[PDB]
Amino acid sequence: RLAEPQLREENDLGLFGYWQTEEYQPPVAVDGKVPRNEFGNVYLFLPSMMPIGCVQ
Repeated sequence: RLAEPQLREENDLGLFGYWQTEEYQPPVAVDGKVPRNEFGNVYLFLPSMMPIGCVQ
């Protein structure tokens, strides 16, 4: 928004309701590789989000 003033008032954040979301499914490591997000990391806000077969 600072770089482009036209986007200052643009609503670029999307909000989803409860009915639009399903239960989270833990990932499973493949070929001994830890699953990664789009940034190449793993989100571990909760222990249930830990990949199956992986230990912290």
